[PDB]
Amino acid sequence: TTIVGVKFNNGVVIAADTRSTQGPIVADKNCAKLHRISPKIWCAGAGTAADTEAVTQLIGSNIELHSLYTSREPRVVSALQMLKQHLFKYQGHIGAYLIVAGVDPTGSHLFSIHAHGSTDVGYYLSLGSGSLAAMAVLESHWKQDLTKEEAIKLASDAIQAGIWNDLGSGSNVDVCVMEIGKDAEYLRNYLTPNVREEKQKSYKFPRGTTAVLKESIVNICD
Amino acid sequence: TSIMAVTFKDGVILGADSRTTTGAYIANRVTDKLTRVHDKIWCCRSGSAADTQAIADIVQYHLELYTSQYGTPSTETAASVFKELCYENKDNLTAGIIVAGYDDKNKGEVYTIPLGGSVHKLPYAIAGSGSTFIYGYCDKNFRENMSKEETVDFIKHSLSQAIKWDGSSGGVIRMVVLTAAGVERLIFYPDEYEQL
Amino acid sequence: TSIMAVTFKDGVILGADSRTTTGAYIANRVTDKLTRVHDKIWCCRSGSAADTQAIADIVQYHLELYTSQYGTPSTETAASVFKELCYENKDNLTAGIIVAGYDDKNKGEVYTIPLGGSVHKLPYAIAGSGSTFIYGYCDKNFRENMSKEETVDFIKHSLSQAIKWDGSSGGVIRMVVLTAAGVERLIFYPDEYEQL
Amino acid sequence: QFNPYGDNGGTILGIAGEDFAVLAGDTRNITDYSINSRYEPKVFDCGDNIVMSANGFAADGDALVKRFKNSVKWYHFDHNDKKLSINSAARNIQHLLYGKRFFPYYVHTIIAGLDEDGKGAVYSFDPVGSYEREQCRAGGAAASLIMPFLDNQVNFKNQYEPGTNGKVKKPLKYLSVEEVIKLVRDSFTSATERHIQVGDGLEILIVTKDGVRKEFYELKRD
Amino acid sequence: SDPSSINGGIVVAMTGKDCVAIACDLRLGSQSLGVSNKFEKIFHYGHVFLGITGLATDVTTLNEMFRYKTNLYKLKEERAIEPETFTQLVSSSLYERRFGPYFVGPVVAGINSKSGKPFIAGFDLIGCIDEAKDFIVSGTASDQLFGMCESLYEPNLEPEDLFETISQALLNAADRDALSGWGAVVYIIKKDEVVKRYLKMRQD
Amino acid sequence: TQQPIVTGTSVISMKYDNGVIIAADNLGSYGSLLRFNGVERLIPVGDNTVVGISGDISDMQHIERLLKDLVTENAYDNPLADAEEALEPSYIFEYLATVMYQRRSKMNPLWNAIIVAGVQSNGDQFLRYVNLLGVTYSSPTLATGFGAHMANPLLRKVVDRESDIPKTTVQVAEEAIVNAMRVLYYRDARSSRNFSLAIIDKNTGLTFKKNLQVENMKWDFAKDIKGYGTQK
Amino acid sequence: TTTLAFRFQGGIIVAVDSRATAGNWVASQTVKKVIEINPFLLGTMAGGAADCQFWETWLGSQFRLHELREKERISVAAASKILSNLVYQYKGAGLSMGTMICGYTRKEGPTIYYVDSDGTRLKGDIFCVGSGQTFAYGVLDSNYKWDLSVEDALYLGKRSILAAAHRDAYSGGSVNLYHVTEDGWIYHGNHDVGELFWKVKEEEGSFNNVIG
Amino acid sequence: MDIILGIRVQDSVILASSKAVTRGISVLKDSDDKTRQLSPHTLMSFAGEAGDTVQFAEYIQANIQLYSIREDYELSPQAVSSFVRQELAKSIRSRRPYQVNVLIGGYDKKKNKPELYQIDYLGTKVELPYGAHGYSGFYTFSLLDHHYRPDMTTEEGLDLLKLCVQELEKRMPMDFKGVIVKIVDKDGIRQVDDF
Amino acid sequence: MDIILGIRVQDSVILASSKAVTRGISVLKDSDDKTRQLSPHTLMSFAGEAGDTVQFAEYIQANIQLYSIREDYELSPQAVSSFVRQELAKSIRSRRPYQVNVLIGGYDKKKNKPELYQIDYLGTKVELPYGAHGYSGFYTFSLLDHHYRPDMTTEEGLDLLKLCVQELEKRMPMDFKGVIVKIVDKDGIRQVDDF
Ligand SMILES: *[C@@](C)(CO)[C@](*)(O)[C@H](Cc1ccccc1)NC(=O)[C@H](Cc1ccc(OC)cc1)NC(=O)[C@H](C)NC(=O)CN1CCOCC1
Ligand SMILES: *[C@@](C)(CO)[C@](*)(O)[C@H](Cc1ccccc1)NC(=O)[C@H](Cc1ccc(OC)cc1)NC(=O)[C@H](C)NC(=O)CN1CCOCC1
Ligand SMILES: *[C@@](C)(CO)[C@](*)(O)[C@H](Cc1ccccc1)NC(=O)[C@H](Cc1ccc(OC)cc1)NC(=O)[C@H](C)NC(=O)CN1CCOCC1
Ligand SMILES: *[C@@](C)(CO)[C@](*)(O)[C@H](Cc1ccccc1)NC(=O)[C@H](Cc1ccc(OC)cc1)NC(=O)[C@H](C)NC(=O)CN1CCOCC1
Ligand SMILES: [Mg+2]
Ligand SMILES: [Mg+2]
Ligand SMILES: [Mg+2]
Ligand SMILES: [Mg+2]
Ligand SMILES: [Mg+2]
Repeated sequence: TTIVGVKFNNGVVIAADTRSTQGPIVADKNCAKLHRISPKIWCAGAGTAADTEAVTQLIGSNIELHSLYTSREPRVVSALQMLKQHLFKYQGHIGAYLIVAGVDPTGSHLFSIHAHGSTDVGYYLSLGSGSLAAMAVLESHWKQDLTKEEAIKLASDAIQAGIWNDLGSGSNVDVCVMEIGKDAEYLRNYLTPNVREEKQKSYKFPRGTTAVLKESIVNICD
Repeated sequence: TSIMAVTFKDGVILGADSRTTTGAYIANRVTDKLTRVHDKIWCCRSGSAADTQAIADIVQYHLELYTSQYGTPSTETAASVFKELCYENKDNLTAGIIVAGYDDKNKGEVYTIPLGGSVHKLPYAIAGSGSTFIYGYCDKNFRENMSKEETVDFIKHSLSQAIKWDGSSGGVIRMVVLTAAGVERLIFYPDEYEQL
Repeated sequence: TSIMAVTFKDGVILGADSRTTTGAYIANRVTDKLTRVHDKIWCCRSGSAADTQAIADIVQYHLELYTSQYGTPSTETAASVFKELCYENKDNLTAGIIVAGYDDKNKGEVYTIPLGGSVHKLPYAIAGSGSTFIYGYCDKNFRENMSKEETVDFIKHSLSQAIKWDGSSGGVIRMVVLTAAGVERLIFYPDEYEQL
Repeated sequence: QFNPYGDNGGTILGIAGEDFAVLAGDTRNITDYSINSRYEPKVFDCGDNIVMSANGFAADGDALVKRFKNSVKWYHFDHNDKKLSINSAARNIQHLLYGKRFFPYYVHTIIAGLDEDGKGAVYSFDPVGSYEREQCRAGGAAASLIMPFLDNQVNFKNQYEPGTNGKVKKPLKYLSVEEVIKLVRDSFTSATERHIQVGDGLEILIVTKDGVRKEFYELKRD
Repeated sequence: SDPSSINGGIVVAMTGKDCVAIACDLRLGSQSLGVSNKFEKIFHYGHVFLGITGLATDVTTLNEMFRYKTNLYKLKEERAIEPETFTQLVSSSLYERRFGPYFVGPVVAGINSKSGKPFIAGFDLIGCIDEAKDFIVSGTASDQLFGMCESLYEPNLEPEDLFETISQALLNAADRDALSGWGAVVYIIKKDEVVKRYLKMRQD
Repeated sequence: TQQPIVTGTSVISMKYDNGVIIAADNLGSYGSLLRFNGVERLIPVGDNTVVGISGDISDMQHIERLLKDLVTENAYDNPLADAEEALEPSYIFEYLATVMYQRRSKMNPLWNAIIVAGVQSNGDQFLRYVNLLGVTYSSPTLATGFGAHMANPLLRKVVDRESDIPKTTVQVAEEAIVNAMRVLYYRDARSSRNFSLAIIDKNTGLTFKKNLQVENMKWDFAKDIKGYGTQK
Repeated sequence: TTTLAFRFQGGIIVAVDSRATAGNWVASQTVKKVIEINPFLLGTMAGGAADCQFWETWLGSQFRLHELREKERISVAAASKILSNLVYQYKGAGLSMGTMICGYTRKEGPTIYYVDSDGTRLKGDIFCVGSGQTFAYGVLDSNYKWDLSVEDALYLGKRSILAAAHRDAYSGGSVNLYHVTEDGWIYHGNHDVGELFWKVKEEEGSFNNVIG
Repeated sequence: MDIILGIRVQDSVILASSKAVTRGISVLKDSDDKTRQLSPHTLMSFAGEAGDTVQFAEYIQANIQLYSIREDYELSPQAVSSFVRQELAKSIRSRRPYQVNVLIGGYDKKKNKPELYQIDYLGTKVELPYGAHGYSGFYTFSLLDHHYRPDMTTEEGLDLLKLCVQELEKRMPMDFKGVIVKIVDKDGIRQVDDF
Repeated sequence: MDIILGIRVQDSVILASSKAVTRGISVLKDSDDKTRQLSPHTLMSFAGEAGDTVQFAEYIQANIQLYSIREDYELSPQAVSSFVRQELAKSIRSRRPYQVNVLIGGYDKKKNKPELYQIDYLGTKVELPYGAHGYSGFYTFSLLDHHYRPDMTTEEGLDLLKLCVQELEKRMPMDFKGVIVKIVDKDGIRQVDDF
């Protein structure tokens, strides 16, 4: 993975690539690393894939119950607190590296969490194997008082740096914009700069090519 | 890390760099290592970020609950709660914490808590990887009952050297001033302190 | 060990403590770590006593043979011979040597040779286990073209702090002054330097 | 402790026709999760209509190719400018590799060219010198992906004649240079999709009686 | 002593035009020793199909577990479980054993009875869902399968054509793996008919 | 079998329309201790080649002596030592590459990563890498250590392939290099602010710049960042 | 690998598989594991592949030098001992070779020698060598008689490799048959297991464990 | 422990199990019966770690006998094998697993069919025409692949079994002191005394 | 390799050596002769590491045969044993030692006495009335302590030897495929074909 988070004028934006690996093999060419904790609190995840998904769902579930209990919209710091205490308790064995962002009644927020349970605060952040390629772009082009369109550009550019230069990242760019006073817009496959070229040949086999020993109808009904 | 806390005439000042490392990579160059556990009781964190964070949060919780029942806790009390956590969980923790606070009776106080979980009350304390390089400097230059401006310079010059020699230290120099007047946050950028 | 060498207006001065340890036991409290490889080329020895001793003896032999054929060797030449031995046998040696000498053309010079066997020509150099504690102090206090009395104080104050914090350093502070005038040995006892 | 070996990734592929032979290889060079070069050729013309590639640890690969090129040079000096036949080259390479049996060249080697009857020839080696002539061989990181596809499309494995009740096999026939290049291009694009160490560019060296021709094609750079 | 490569085996799944296919080999061995040539790795609960590769004891255990769970589901819900829902159940159940996992590589396949949409999905041993439009692969010859599928596959294949593609993908991949092969089975799945074919392959 | 003691960090470089640029900071680290600050890690050979070295400094100094000796040996019985038979970048590289691979094969490596930048006699840009393993490669941009992870992504935005080289001027190319050096100072814990930069142009020749500093740094946003989560 | 060779009434049968492995990766299905040293000598290959290929080729060069120097074809005993003394010099270095030197001479008659990389050298009538040797032994031993015909002996050797090719995961591809007589070795063809298995299953009625 | 074989023929299941019990350089016993009757028409042979084998076999035996008394009914071989598999499947993730491999030979009275199940210590179950555990299989499987036919009689099965024992006695390194052979059919379980 | 025995009686030395050659789970040969004739009245049996055994035995054989030709004279068993011991004593401190244990049975023609020497791979020599190498000794020594008498005949020695082989076949874990027996006396060396 490559994941980023960027703060702007009236909110925060996060982005991610869509490659999943098992050793040197690409397991998923278009996986979703942007996770919804609550309607306006989203999470970008790097590390052990199942851990990032499981920990984000558990906290997301408890956040919903908390929101219903308190009759309030959930806060980012609550998600942050619950995530870090959970991760700390497991002493790093739950390998989730998360960028937590969102808008709530307090304002807009951007945090990162490490597997061992340490949290950071920042205006721009990057995690994952391609975080160095991304951070290089962020350090070069980030400035105070970014607009919405500028932040999306900067965030996607940082992900692209990971896509092209990091072998642990590739395929597409997912984005999620969380602006204050508006609905969060999840931009699935915001960029798709890795479309597979037309194949040279069709490998459609002549019918009957495969040798068969037996046939039978399978019963799926009661 | 390079961190320190220094008592002076009007109270106490905490100081710290802003570098967080994962190996030789700087994960955060603008870190805030000075953390509030009570209105006028703060601590400097060195060692494992996750461990010191989890401890500081528990202490903040304990002191908030202490305040609800028995009123404002002493700086010694805060240090005792830190010690209790660090000592009893010494096998699972990597945390070097300096506790600093301002009472009106006791004025400025500094307690240092190394890896083992022992407590040491001192006039001033230094800690973290970068502190090794400034033992000589700090011992020769520290004086009791300094002024605010003198103590700020002492910390600025000290951490400047610690940063200069320690690769695990850098960024900005954050400081927190604890006096009867209140709480004051200070920051100092490379362009200033590097050329001291 | 705590050792250092400092160039100044009239030449160069070498400095060292006198403690030799085998674990936490002090095998020799009056050690002479400043050793002559030529009339006005000396070195400070840190690391393995046996290794640095064997090296110094070989260098002394080489420079004596150099002198017989080509006259007085330069300080750079002496450092090169040390380097050659330290670099080529890096896998089997634990030797941190500071080379200091006085030419009439080049005046005072200091070369430091760390573990790897690299050479570094510097205005002044510090080395040994106790040197870590005085990087901050020495950087803030060193000035070029100091006088003899200023350089002696600089070394005395520096090694005093190194000794105070490093358990592997102690005893007396030995110094060797290298100038056009000649060679002067100085000694300073605990009762003086401890209370600086 | 010092580890004298490394893995520079990439993958190679050799196919033999009736009167020609191709040796293809991607131009990407890597260490761990970083890209070193997007165009670093590892398929070389060695003279006497022999093309060669040694894929794996590039330092050992370059050393081997360098030594073989030199072996061809001294063969001319010592034997009156006689042409080194592909079979003789193969045996020579075995001795080069086995010479370092107890401190091996970490490479999978493939050579291609024409045999003494003018027919296409591909030879392939293990790291310590065992070799075999074949119509078909993939080597390197993505060998496991490409090789079974070649078994199917070049040697028509598991393909039977339609309507013959899996009794008559699809007959073996030589492929045209146009058909072979189609398979090479599809093999590498497929490998690029699913293997992180494969991509950037494809360079093919074609060997006929007229000489050694080259062709280059872009591959995905993520 | 690597649980995922003691017994051996492979599973592959593909989508077509208004249809899905799932296939598996029949081998069960103990490292080099081939023991059984009848060990099927594809099961089904209603119209939802599940293939499982990896350690054979866990393959059997999980089948029995998901039969258990889908039976209780049907009794309480009064309807058959759908592929999208079953996929979530598999993920939950695997992640429940996070620090003592079943050493398996499951693959869900089936057609949603309400929408009619073809659906396939894959998992790692710990529950991470891998959804795909085109194909899913699993087992000791997964590398081989990836190479075959990525080249041979094209979208919107008819059931009869799709059968040829998936069969050739499995067969040629299995023949490059020592621990896979020894027979094969292919399921072709349409909206309301399912054909099961045993393939003739080399027996070494 | 070695372990590196005194070390130097990233060396970065790239090609432009008329030549090549290379840069490296002036630090000699001793583990986490930033021990030596006056270390020159760019070493010119003649007036047409610059060798940039990272890794062990004792081994770097050995390589300096080898290159110094190579110039002396090339001059012997060579009337065209400053003309047609001068040392080319390609000659200097191939020599080092041979040494590096021989030393790794004897299990006693020179613990370095090396980039040879220069311009050939026919005007062609030369830029190639070699390290302790004897691995070699060439690219429009090259970098060692942290530079590979952080500099290359930035330099590749300027020159992404071969066809981008004629389109890249020396002004644009140097600006990218200086920017990359700043990013490395932000993020590499064994880097320093002071650095050296070298340009080898086919027209203007070798320009060696010493005592450069990273500048125009963004630190102001740090004052707003309070705590790690819930601190106000 | 599975390789065998056995002595009988009509000379020597030699049979080998053709699979090469790199762990669980099938590296080849078409490898030649019999080397024809001379018209009267054969060598089988099992174990490390370069080791076998290199040293048994080297072996043929030594035997060519013997007949040039001595004006006489080398004996099977002397041939097998050159190899056993060679690998013994390398003992401990990690060579992996399971070999069978099979041939005919006037003084010896039909002879088989087992030689391995441990330095073990054994004369014998029956041997099976390789990862699937036990599977070959099972079929070969239970059907072996000295009085087998050339036709039956050829088939038993073929059938024994097939048995191992089936059960052993590190054996397969095809069967290479040889027959050694007083007139020299005779090649009896390459037999792909892809077709041979089903042909044998149908005609023999065996392999009832498999789904027909 | 070491050698246990199983062969399913037309009308019966035949189990052969070695008699040797060795510890160190001493054969302590040469007449050991490595089997337990679980029910009148179900027999289980076993091999593996010392102590574990018998302890596991008798534990299963007690459970099946308990079931029989409770329901006044005999469990099918398939049902017993599934119970055994689950117990081993539990065991493998225990603190100390049972290191026992088993063969279950049974005659299903409802189906009138013999059934042979091979289950290893991991809980890996397979129904087979012939089976073996340990190093035995490396010889017997290929042998049976050649000589086995599905429609064989019990007498033909015993000759087929003699062929296996002969091969093992010829090529196995250890002296396993022959085998105890038992037949499971419609009439129940009986032991062949002269083998 | 594994089992080699030796018994010295009144007028002869009898050596018994196992016929099995095993590697892995396969008995590769069951008719192996683990001995070499060093001279007409001296026989050496051997056991140990594969390859080393034969290589060492034949090396000694060549040296003794060379001595015989040079001097036209047969070395005494004592002299041969001392030569063998020294070679092994050199070997143990080599880069790669011979891991071979030997028994040397010989008839001294000058003394008219049989002699048995036991020498291990370290070069530890002892003259004995009866000897064994490997695990065999753990059974045979106590057996011979009881049944051996110094004045026995060759036939009595063979019966005493049969008693050892029977015990080993009963209690040893591995199948060693019987033994080849050879007798050394005043008339030289001969093999017993029916044992
Ligand atoms: C990039 C691709 C890392 O290379 C990302 O971090 C990515 C994050 C991600 C998040 C959500 C959904 C998909 C992907 N992570 C992976 O793709 C991850 C890489 C990884 C493998 C092993 C790890 O620990 C040793 C850590 C990270 N891949 C996986 O998690 C895959 C699907 N699963 C496995 O490889 C099996 N794991 C199970 C956990 O134990 C280790 C092996
Ligand atoms: C300086 C950098 C070095 O001691 C400081 O102590 C600094 C203190 C700090 C940092 C952030 C916030 C408050 C205070 N410590 C770190 O930056 C710390 C370095 C460290 C890591 C592990 C240690 O032993 C357990 C001790 C010190 N950095 C981290 O904790 C970072 C965020 N995480 C990692 O490096 C990953 N670790 C996790 C623990 O296990 C090893 C891998
Ligand atoms: C201070 C004490 C620590 O570095 C100095 O470097 C001092 C320098 C010195 C001492 C005497 C004369 C001239 C200079 N060094 C020592 O006192 C040295 C400590 C040391 C031991 C081993 C080392 O690594 C090889 C590095 C430093 N003391 C000794 O060498 C004493 C005499 N011997 C031992 O401690 C026995 N050693 C021998 C080497 O192997 C380990 C056990
Ligand atoms: C069957 C397949 C079991 O392997 C046979 O033994 C077969 C025999 C054979 C003979 C001639 C030509 C081809 C095949 N052996 C192999 O296929 C052999 C198995 C093997 C691998 C490694 C070994 O370690 C010493 C021993 C045996 N496979 C190979 O040799 C493969 C092709 N090559 C490598 O594994 C390369 N290795 C060899 C050892 O040195 C490091 C590189
Ligand atoms: Mg902890
Ligand atoms: Mg710093
Ligand atoms: Mg790719
Ligand atoms: Mg297969
Ligand atoms: Mg097989």
